[PDB]
Formats: sequence, C-alpha cells, structure tokens
Amino acid sequence: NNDNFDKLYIWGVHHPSTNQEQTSLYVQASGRVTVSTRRSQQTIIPNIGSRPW
Amino acid sequence: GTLEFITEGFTWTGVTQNGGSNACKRGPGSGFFSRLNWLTKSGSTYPVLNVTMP
Ligand SMILES: *[C@@H]1O[C@H](CO)[C@@H](O[C@@H]2O[C@H](CO)[C@@H](O[C@@H]3O[C@H](CO)[C@@H](O)[C@H](OC4O[C@H](CO)[C@@H](O)[C@H](O)[C@@H]4O)[C@@H]3O)[C@H](O)[C@H]2NC(C)=O)[C@H](O)[C@H]1NC(C)=O
Repeated sequence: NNDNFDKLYIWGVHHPSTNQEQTSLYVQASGRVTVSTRRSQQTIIPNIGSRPW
Repeated sequence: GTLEFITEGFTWTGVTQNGGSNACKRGPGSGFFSRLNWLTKSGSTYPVLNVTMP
C-alpha cells in the first residue's frame, strides 16, 4: 500500500460439502488460507461437511 | 425462563449411542449428561454422520 489511504480487502474461503468436491476443485485433501499484514495475521482452515440446501 | 425440553428422534446410523463415564455416575452404574448423547464407534467404524431436523 503505497497510497495515502486505508485499503479494505474483502476475501473469503470455500467450504465444500464432500471430500470428492474438495479434491475436484483444490486437489489437496485439506485446504488452508492465510491473509496477513506486517502487524496482523489471520488463518482459516475450511471445514468439509453438509449444510442445508 | 424455562428448561422445557422436547425430545426429537435423531437417527444416528452406524454409531453406538448413550456412552457414559464414571465421572458422571447415574445410580449404581455409570452415565452421562441427561440431555446430551455420547456417540462413539460401532464395530470399527464411525461414519460421516449427516442428519437434519427442521
Ligand atoms: C446431508 O443431509 C442433507 C440434509 O437434508 C442432504 O441434503 C438434502 O438432499 C436433497 C437432495 O435432492 C435436497 O432436497 C431439496 O429440497 C427442496 C425443497 O422443495 C427442493 O426444491 C429440491 O428438489 C429437487 O430434488 C429432486 C431429487 O433429488 C429432483 O428430482 C427435483 O427435480 C428437484 O430438483 C431439493 O431436492 C437437498 O439437497 C437437501 N435438503 C436439505 C434440507 O438440506 C444431503 O444429501 C446430505 N449429505 C450427504 C453427503 O449425503
């Protein structure tokens, strides 16, 4: 951020319903997403399961 | 303002229900919390459970 203002970044992380779907899309059995700045840090590990339709 | 509990028939297939530990003894033998259900292995399987209740 070389600008003179705060930048807000919206991002997310996908939670598949089945392992089959997890592998179709991202190969690895279990994913992981880690977004970080010099002073903060944040890490989500997607959970696989059925939610309501 | 109430602990009015209503049981529903969840159907937990492929797992053994009603486990309890000697920490939580009910009467002579051993038991568990009354409104919770300790699901453990059956045979040597724990299926991926997937129930729903509208
Ligand atoms: C974990 O349990 C989940 C919870 O029920 C389960 O998902 C259910 O699966 C059925 C699959 O068809 C879906 O039901 C939908 O219901 C709405 C209500 O009106 C319908 O609009 C729609 O109807 C159709 O589906 C028919 C056949 O499957 C088809 O013939 C019709 O043409 C029409 O397309 C939906 O079916 C939901 O996916 C879902 N219900 C709920 C409440 O979540 C899920 O399978 C299970 N997970 C695993 C891994 O087995």
